[PDB]
Amino acid sequence: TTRVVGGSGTFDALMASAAAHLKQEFKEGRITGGEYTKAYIAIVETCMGNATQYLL
Amino acid sequence: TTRVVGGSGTFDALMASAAAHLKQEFKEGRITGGEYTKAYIAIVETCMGNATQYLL
Amino acid sequence: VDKVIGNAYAVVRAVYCNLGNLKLLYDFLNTYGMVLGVKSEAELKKLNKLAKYARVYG
Amino acid sequence: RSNDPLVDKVIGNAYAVVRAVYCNLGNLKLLYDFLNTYGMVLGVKSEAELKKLNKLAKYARVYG
Amino acid sequence: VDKVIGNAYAVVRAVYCNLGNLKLLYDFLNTYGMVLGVKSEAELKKLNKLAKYARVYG
Amino acid sequence: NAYAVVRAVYCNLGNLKLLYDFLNTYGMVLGVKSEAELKKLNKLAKYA
Amino acid sequence: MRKLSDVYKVLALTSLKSAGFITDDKVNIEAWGKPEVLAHINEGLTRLHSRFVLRTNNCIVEMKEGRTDYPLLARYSYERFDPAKAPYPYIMDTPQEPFQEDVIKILNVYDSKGIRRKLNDDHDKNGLFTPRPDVLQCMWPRHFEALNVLYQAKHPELTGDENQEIDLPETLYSALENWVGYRYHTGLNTEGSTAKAAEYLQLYESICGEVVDFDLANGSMSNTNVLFEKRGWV
Amino acid sequence: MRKLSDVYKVLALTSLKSAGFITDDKVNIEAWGKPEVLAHINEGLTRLHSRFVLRTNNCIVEMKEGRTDYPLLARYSYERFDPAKAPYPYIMDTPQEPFQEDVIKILNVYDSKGIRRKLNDDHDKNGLFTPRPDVLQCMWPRHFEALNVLYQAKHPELTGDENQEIDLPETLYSALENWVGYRYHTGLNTEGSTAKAAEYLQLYESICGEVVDFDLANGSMSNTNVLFEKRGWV
Amino acid sequence: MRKLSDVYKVLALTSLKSAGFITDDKVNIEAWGKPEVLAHINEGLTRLHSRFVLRTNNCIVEMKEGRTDYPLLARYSYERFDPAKAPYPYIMDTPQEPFQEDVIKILNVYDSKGIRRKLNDDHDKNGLFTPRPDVLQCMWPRHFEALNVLYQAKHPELTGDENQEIDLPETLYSALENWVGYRYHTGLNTEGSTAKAAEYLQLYESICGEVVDFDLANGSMSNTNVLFEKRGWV
Amino acid sequence: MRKLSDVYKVLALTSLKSAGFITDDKVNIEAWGKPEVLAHINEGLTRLHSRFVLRTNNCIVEMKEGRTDYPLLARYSYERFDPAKAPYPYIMDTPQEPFQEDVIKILNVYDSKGIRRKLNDDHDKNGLFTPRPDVLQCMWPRHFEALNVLYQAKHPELTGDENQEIDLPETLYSALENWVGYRYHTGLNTEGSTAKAAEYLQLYESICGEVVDFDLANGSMSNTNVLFEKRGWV
Amino acid sequence: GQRAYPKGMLDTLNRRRFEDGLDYEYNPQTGNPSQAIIEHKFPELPQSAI
Amino acid sequence: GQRAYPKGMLDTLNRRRFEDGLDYEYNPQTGNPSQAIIEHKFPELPQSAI
Repeated sequence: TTRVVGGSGTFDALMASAAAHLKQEFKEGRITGGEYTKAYIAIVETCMGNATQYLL
Repeated sequence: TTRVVGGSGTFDALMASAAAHLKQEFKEGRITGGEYTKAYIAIVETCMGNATQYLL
Repeated sequence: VDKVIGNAYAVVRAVYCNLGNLKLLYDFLNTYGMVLGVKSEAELKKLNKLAKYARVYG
Repeated sequence: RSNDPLVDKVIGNAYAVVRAVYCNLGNLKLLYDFLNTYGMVLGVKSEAELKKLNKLAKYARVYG
Repeated sequence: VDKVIGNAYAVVRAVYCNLGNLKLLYDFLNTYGMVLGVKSEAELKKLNKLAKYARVYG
Repeated sequence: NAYAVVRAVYCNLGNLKLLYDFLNTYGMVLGVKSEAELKKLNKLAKYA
Repeated sequence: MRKLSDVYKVLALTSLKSAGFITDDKVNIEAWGKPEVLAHINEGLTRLHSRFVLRTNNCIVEMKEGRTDYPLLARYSYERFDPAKAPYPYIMDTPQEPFQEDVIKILNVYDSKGIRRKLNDDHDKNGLFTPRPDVLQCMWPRHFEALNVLYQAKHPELTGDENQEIDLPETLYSALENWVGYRYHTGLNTEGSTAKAAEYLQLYESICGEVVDFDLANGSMSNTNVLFEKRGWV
Repeated sequence: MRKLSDVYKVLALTSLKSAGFITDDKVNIEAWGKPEVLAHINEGLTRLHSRFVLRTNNCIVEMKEGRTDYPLLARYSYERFDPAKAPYPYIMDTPQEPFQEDVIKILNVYDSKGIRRKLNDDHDKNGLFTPRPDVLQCMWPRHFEALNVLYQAKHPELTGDENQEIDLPETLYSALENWVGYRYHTGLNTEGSTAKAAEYLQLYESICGEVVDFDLANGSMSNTNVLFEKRGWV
Repeated sequence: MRKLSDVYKVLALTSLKSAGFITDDKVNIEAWGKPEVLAHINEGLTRLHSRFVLRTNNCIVEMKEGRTDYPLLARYSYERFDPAKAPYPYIMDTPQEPFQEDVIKILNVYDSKGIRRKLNDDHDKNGLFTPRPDVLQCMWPRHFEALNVLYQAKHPELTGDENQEIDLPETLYSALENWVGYRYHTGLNTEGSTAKAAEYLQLYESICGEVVDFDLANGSMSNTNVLFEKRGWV
Repeated sequence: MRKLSDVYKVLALTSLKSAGFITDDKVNIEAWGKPEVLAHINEGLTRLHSRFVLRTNNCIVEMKEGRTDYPLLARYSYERFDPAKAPYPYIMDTPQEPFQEDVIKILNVYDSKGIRRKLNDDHDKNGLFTPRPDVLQCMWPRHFEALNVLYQAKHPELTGDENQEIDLPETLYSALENWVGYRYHTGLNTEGSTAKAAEYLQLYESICGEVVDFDLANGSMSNTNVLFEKRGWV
Repeated sequence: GQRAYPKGMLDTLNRRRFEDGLDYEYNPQTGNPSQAIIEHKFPELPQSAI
Repeated sequence: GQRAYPKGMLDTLNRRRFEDGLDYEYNPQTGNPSQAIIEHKFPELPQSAI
């Protein structure tokens, strides 16, 4: 992680691609703002775990 | 992940193929819009885990 | 004046009481062949169904 | 006993025209009375309608 | 004075009772061709619909 | 009938406006051909 | 008297704040959900204009001989005459205030002579029955007649123009927002959004209850007891 | 008086918003679920036109000698005569307003002479029994007779044409949507959709209760007490 | 008066929407579950025609000497005489309206002379006992007699032809669907389907309660008090 | 009489303390959510000025001949005359106190002669009906007249200037904050924020109940019984 | 003689029917139009004064 | 003769109608305008004094 959102790391890339895959719904209805953020927040554990696996 | 929905990565491909496999129901009834999105959101953990396994 | 049996019903009844005279007029139109004058083809097309003979004044 | 709401409903905004006319019934009557005196020039199309004028015609201008 | 049938309704009725005189004035304007004088083109453009003949005093 | 009077006035509203404008626009050219009667014209008589 | 453009903005900040179509400046609604929101405001005003007597309007209906049933639609009016669906116009409206087809309930109809005619009275010649809410059945179209029909009205339909002005009491705008929120949040079919729709809908009743518990919509009525002197009772 | 095309759009934005067949522009319904939605609107209007007295119509029924049972169907009418299933036509309708087979309940039938004939009166010669809701059993078909039958009516059947106009009060459109939503969401047999169907159906009753708690559908009735003078009571 | 073909389609869109046998066009039912659905409509109409008095029909029963028990079956009729199970025909029906074996409850039987005969009156010579609902026990078959038997009736049995027309009030079609849904969803024995069957069955009662709370099935009855003048009481 | 700038700061410390747009100094609100907060204060004051009678103001309305309906908008005033939407101005306001379009409910209107005219009295010539809350229908515009219209008022609209002063009782500022918190926290659609919105909204009622349980907003009224001497009663 | 109608019982035109003599229809869920719709009367003189 | 109005029953102008004779409309949820809106009267003389 480059310690910045949308950085040039692997944690950032995965964590900014999951949000870019959920914003495709939020910007087309089908979920309110609150639901989208909750999904985004509950992904940090998965992205961080999978970023280390990919990096190493 | 290419940090964009429907990208040229493995996370994107798996995450945009599961949604393309659930939209086959949503566009034929059998589920409302809300149920489809909830299924799509709860797949990110599985797709991210299986994309890293496939890539490496 | 304002009729008690209804304004339009008075007209309808008045037409009804004169059906016999209108029946005689319709019969005379129907049986005795009639020739009529017409200005153009559109007016000729707009003729009644008992008009057998016509004349187009060009 | 006031029928003013009817005027507001029907002639509400354009009531100014009616008021302006009402203030000028005397002027309109005077205009009509002077108009009947034929003390003016009247425009006529072609010579044909020149004959078709009142015994009191005093001027005329024919176009064509 | 303050009319009981309404202040504006009195005016409307007064105009109504004088429609015949206004009808004569309108008829005289309409049938007898009128020529009028005008200062400019804008005022000429702002003429009524029964004004057939005009004259622009430049 | 108040409605009849009001409707009769309203249906003739355009003609009333036309007459009032013609009274205000009053510019009919009057032929005199004589200074005496031209001086004896009314105050509203322009154009001669 | 606010404008539909302002209603879009105030909706984007209070009720539809988490909605997807909220633009990046947060002070407007994107051009893809505007038909949806406009279809919710129109229903919102219709409900609010139905419970409370907010707009009482009267449109006079001239009598045409031979016609007894007099639908109060806009196709029969004068300024909006539709020759394809109406034989002759019989309603009367001015160009500045045309008929807007906004009759919810007909309340009291007078005549051209000043005689009040009862409504839905089986045993009452001189009575105008209404066979359906937006109609009128006069059984004797007398000569030279007309009918000032006082009726409950709804807000004129919002076409979509962002310069159309909205006639709502300022105290009832906190209830129109809570009904747009209900309609929007209840269609997503998600558990989180559905539970929010109920809260917004229940708040609509709470505000619509405080408006009627303080006479802010002119619901309480008092009249002089004219019946007293008529029945005798010196 | 809205159109079925407009009803499709307003349904697509409020009730059937999460439905699958909503087109990409979100302002219409796809051509594969339209038969389904149309079959829900038709049932929706039938229920609404059944509780409230929304459409009261009368169709005159001429007497044909030898026939006592007079079904009020559309096959026996004049403009829609069906020679294959009806021997002779006896109802009377004009071409502009043909009989639409829309009788729910028969309320009051008069005669060609003005004599009111009672309904379902066992001991009452001069009484027209109805052996089934859409029938009529006159036991004495006298010469030169007819019967103006005032009956509760339903909305004429919506064939599917997107230019057919819908006769519903503007205040009751928030209840037709909540019934289409119920019918649609209850057929998916999913736990999430079923729980939404109950909410939409219960809201149908709530709106149908507010319409009857404010007399927006003309349900309250008052009549002159003509019985008083007849029973004596000077 | 809809047709069984239309009932199949309307069932496929509202009640049996998630059912398996729904064809690919969604507007019909596959040819393997049609016997099942038809066996549910027939039961559905029987229940609806049992609670409400929807079809009151009378079939005259001629007297044959030596026979006292007169079962009102279709094998004893004239147009449907079955020589293998009936010795002689004694009911009377026309070819256009044959007896359809549709007696649920017998209500009132008159005679060939006009004398009303009481039903189930132990101490009443001139009384026709019914030892079982679809029978009749006249204890004195007099010469030249007949019996117009007014009885509650059920809808004639739906054989399966898709051109047979269904006699149901338009307001009660939202209850027939909710009973077909109950019967279908309750047989799958799955927890999800069973819980839906209860909802559909309870909705059947709710609609069957609104029909009886508004007199849409002609349940309320008023009659002239002819007893008053007979007991004296000048 | 605080200022909108101070209201921003006091809101940032008590109600909107966990809000995102709180600046780094914690004593102000960022320039991206200020339209949102301002749209919540304006609604907040409108609700508070609706329940309690907080601002009673009177604006005189001159009579113009030919006009009976007199909307009390700001386009018809003198200092804010809008020639595009108003033919002539008839309200009267001074430059220092212009009309602010802030009529919620009209309470009592006097005349230019001192004669009180009743409101909404069907049988009362000399009565000014209000066909919609912000209008006035005088049926006889007599010469040389005017109408001091005492009405309930709302706070003048807060444009957004940080130097506009707010007219609220100091004891009711703990309720305006609890309503801004409700509006803000209820739009995030998150479970944590929604549950906080209910607490803030319920506290709004609790404070609005303590203000009315101690007469801090001048709600209790006592008047001399002038009716006593008029009805006789020596 | 100061009748006090409850706020919500009699809707519009159903109170105009009431204030004209005609039979009216009231919402049952609000109460009873014999214990609500109070017709205020003279108070009862205390026995102490007499 | 000291009428005690409950705090919340009669809103603004619905108490001005009450204090003028005209028919008023009251909020049902607050109570009943025959047991509330108390018209205080003379107390009842104890039998002990007499």
